[PDB]
Amino acid sequence: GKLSEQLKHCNGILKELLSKKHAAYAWPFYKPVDASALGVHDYHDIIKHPMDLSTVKRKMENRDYRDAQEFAADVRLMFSNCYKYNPPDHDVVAMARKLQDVFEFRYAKMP
Ligand SMILES: C=CC[C@@H](C(=O)OC(C)(C)C)[C@@H]1N=C(c2ccc(Cl)cc2)c2cc(OC)ccc2-n2c(C)nnc21
Ligand SMILES: C[C@H](O)COC[C@H](C)O
Ligand SMILES: [Cl-]
Repeated sequence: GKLSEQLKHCNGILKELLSKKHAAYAWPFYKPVDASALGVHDYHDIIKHPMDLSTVKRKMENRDYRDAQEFAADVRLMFSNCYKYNPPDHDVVAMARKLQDVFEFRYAKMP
């Protein structure tokens, strides 16, 4: 079935977040955190609800989101996990802030 008009706008935002023009700051958010691979053995004790853009994309393809609010809560959860785990001066936090600016300004243009 066809996404609602608001969910079409959300899918457009998601495609933009995954696109080459934002890759320089978006790439850490592309796939789930692999805590063992990165050596962050406390990650799952601190972050109880992991989220990333590939998971948001699978949920949109599977029609899991029933409205725009549910989609936005997942994208914001992904940024909040980054702000919770890392110190505020970390390089990856600066990248999160820049991608979140892209997201919030386009989300605000919702039909
Ligand atoms: C989860 C690990 C904490 C954080 C970190 O210190 O990672 C390292 C690898 C130990 C430096 C890590 N930094 C990064 C990170 C650190 C510096 C720069 Cl310039 C870019 C991303 C990170 C890297 C990844 O590579 C596949 C995946 C997820 C990353 N991420 C996210 C999302 N949130 N925090 C991070
Ligand atoms: C940088 C804050 O964590 C998120 O700011 C969003 C604003 C639209 O730039
Ligand atoms: Cl929210």
